Amino acid sequence: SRLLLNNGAKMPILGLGTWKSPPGQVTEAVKVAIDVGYRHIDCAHVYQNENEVGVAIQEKLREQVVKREELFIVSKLWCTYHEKGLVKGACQKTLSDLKLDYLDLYLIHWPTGFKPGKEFFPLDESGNVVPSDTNILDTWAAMEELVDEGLVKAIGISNFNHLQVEMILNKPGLKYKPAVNQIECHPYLTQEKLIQYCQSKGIVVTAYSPLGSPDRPWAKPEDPSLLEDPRIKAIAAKHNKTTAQVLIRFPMQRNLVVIPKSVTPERIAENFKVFDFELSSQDMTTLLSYNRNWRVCALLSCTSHKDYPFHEEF
Ligand SMILES: NC(=O)c1ccc[n+]([C@@H]2O[C@H](COP(=O)([O-])OP(=O)(O)OC[C@H]3O[C@@H](n4cnc5c(N)ncnc54)[C@H](OP(=O)(O)O)[C@@H]3O)[C@@H](O)[C@H]2O)c1
Repeated sequence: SRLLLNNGAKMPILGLGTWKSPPGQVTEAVKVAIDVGYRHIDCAHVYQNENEVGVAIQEKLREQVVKREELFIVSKLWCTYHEKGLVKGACQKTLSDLKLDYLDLYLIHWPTGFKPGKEFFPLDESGNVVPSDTNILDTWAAMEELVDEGLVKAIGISNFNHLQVEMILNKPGLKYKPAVNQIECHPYLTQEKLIQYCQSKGIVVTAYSPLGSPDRPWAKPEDPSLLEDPRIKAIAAKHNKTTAQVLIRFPMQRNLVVIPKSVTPERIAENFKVFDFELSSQDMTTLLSYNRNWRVCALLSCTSHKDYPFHEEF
């Protein structure tokens, strides 16, 4: 139910995601998740709902349903705060909203830095995203000093390709290794090379968008659906489970942490019932064979950023 991180701490293999969780529904969603047994919540400043997540975490701590040490709370540093001087301030804002005094894990959300300001995606007059001239190594040094300050227990990365991870691992004077690389992963984008790489380096991998992110704002307008894939429905029927429960169990058997998002009380409960069954090795191989290198999250407005992660093979 928990994986060991390089800092000695143990991270719950199942967590609740909160991207697209409306402020008016996420407090209830998080309260319900904690009642159901969830101990790991995935957050981010850019989701614009950390205040409302924090209300839920506070209510459950006050009720003594959980101790703080039992909870594993994750947030992420947005691209407009990559400058060395802004990193502490971004972290502190998140800590306020969440009403916590430390984070368990703090991630660099994307390797790309943007111009600092009030817009999450600052645009020029041609409407292109304005980059910062910062680099990955300077932002990492700022994250390291968050640990020395006691603001966060562990630091990691998100959406880094293997060369970008390499770059941090080879940093002269590297003090804290990345604990976690959080990346998109499901049967259509299986990530076998990047997962072999990080796992060889002792970096834990967290699978985001495990259900294919059916609610992502962008179109595909209609088209491909994991929850509705008839081959994946077959594997679920055979186990008397739902296809969502199969999609969540899949990354767990590859030793990944997984963070399905739901604001629906019955689905939050359904998504928790994945510890009591086992996919066969035949099932696992079959699901891996469905890979079609299809990304939900390609950050398409930054495709010419100097640090865009998805031009490399893995
Ligand atoms: N680091 C990154 O760049 C990054 C990027 C994307 C996502 N993430 C993290 O990963 C989390 C999960 O990814 P995601 O939000 O893209 O989507 P997801 O977890 O793949 O799917 C979310 C959608 O699936 C639905 N759903 C949940 N359980 C279901 C079930 N049992 N049966 C049928 N439908 C179900 C949800 O509906 P309802 O909510 O209506 O129930 C929601 O519409 C995010 O919230 C975020 O925390 C991180």
